Amino acid sequence: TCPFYKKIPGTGFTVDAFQYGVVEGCTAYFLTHFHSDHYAGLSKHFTFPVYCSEITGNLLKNKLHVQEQYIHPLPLDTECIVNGVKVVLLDANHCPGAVMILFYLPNGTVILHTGDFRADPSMERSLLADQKVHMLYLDTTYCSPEYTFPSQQEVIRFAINTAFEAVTLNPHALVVCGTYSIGKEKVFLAIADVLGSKVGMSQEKYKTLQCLNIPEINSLITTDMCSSLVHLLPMMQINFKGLQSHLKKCGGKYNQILAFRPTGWTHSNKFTRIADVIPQTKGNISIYGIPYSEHSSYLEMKRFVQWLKPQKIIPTVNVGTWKSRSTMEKYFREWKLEAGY
Ligand code: NI
Repeated sequence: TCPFYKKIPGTGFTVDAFQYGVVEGCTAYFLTHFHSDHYAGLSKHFTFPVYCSEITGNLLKNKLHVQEQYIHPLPLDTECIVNGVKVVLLDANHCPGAVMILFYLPNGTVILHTGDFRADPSMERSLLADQKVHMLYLDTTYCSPEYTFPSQQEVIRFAINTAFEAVTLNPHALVVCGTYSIGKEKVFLAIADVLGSKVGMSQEKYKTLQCLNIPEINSLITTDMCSSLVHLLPMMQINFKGLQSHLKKCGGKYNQILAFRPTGWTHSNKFTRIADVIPQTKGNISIYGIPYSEHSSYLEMKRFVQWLKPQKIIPTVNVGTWKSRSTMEKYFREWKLEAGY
């Protein structure tokens, strides 16, 4: 049955709640972003209204075959009215099409659901600046102080410099990047741009990327693996057996693979700067795990909440153990005492 933290009090709304069948008293189902833990349960047979971004709606139509008449895309940064309640969709700095949702309840309560997000100071100048928030449904994925990671920009610098150096030393090397859902596209697109190549991939993944509006995408991506020296593969195939096999498939066009696995976090971060990261190597295959996160670090999350000053925080991640829940609640108290709200 539907958890309380997916239900918006005083409305008929739910958020990311499609795996529970027909939710009692739900008149409209919101979807924050196109990741499988959030959309689990949508299909061509769904006949309730779905509210989402333009990008997420392109993905619903094209990949899951949801019928057009049930998809209700909304523009960002725009006040809209849904079943008589004012709503606003805000950029979540997660994956393409990911949003936060602001709900303005008929009684005066204002609710922010972050969906999945990576908090950033740019958010402190959207429609959030203009009013108070009573309840915050918060993406608490990395809500512990051990989770520090670099900026996205520093990580992309590291990847571009590493790939450019490797291919300049050996023009017969291949670069591979792992993927398992939309998000983290900058990794592979920035590498391709510096090498003057397109990114080669499966027709299924190419279709997925064409759903996203990204400007100049016919320019960066392709299904012709032959013409490409950056290849995208399923994350599961990013290991020595998987990559030896792929290399066999390229018919002696290449003699070396350099592969990247963008991960959320790895405990190497507790003891290492980005500048200091090294690969795992076996034969002519090297694998780099890079800390490219699309979720807030602990410090970024803390800053967001101390700026917003919500009256109540409802975590949406790590809620399944008493120890995790208690840990998070202790941090929320610290943050409030330290900021004076
Ligand atoms: Ni997500």
